[PDB]
Amino acid sequence: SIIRPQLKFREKIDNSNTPFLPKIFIKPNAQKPLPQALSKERRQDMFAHPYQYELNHFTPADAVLQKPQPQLYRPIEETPCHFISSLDELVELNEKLLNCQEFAVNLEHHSYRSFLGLTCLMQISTRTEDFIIDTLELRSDMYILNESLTDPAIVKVFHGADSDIEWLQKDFGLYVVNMFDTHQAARLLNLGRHSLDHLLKLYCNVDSNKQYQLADWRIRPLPEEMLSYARDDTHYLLYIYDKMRLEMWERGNGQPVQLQVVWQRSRDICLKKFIKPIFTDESYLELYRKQKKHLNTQQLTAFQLLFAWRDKTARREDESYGYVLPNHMMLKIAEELPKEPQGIIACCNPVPPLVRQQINEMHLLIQQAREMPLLKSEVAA
Ligand SMILES: [Mg+2]
Ligand SMILES: [Y+3]
Repeated sequence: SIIRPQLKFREKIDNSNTPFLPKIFIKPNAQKPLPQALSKERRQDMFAHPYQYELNHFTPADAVLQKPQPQLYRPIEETPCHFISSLDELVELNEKLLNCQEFAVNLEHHSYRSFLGLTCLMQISTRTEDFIIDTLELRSDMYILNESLTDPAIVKVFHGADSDIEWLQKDFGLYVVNMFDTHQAARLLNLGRHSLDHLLKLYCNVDSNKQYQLADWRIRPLPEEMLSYARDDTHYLLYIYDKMRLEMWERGNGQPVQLQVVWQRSRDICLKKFIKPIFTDESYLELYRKQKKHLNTQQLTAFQLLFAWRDKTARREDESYGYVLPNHMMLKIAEELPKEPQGIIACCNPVPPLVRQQINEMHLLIQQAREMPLLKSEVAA
């Protein structure tokens, strides 16, 4: 099996019901100083977006708003691939990046065995090279990339950056200033589809594999197939960035009007803030109470207790709700109200390890449920 990478982390991941406190402690490329409260030394708002001002007052430079001369992507077999997993190498990559006019970025994430989710890999492409950054190994040093990610002079290209922005801050306190989302461009041009696959075919006649879109990216070592899959998400992003700007340029008859909307739309995505998830048992009964609420006092109580048991276990063990106890099972167990512990198991096909490990604790809960008084209209009906 794969050993949880969280165990080798320097700082225990916090997924309590406390609001999210940005991890950034140093603010490169700043215009508005970082609140003293966030300084590494002490460890004017605080839960506010660290680059709120910089982004609000951000606009792309005229250099990028002019007629684009699309630079073809470098042949894949002629492009060097670098694996970065040490501060030294990360620090050197940031230097190269600080001399680029633009570069591409993408993140591989994992959520099945993690409560909040975990960024596992970060891919970056320049006009000449592809980089694969191991963000499990470099989790605590990733903040350094802020120097180039929040450098308004450099354009960061993403394809559909909504999640990446939230992951970048939630995991490494990283933020982005001056971004161009090709996904946003594709929408603004009203293209057939808006996915990266379409853009890769439409612009580079490249076929995209997807065997790994849902793979387990915590795996180490990462097999060549997965590295190839990972570099393909950024290897062609810069060219597409150019070709899409040419299109907006040719549709604007020669005006940077459609270009600026993309930069504007994209900067709004960079202003999105991460917010810890908050689930309630009320919601997990919408599709249920709206079809057949057979749930009596005893059953509803069992569901409440189980819902709570799952939330606490998931947070404590840093696992996703699905790993701990998927809904359909939690709901079935609440329906059957199994008298014996083995009866709870009979409802799990298969049986999730944490449900077997905590079977007695769960049993005592269902037992409480079975002791609840039934209303008159429930004993008879
Ligand atoms: Mg992506
Ligand atoms: Y409730």
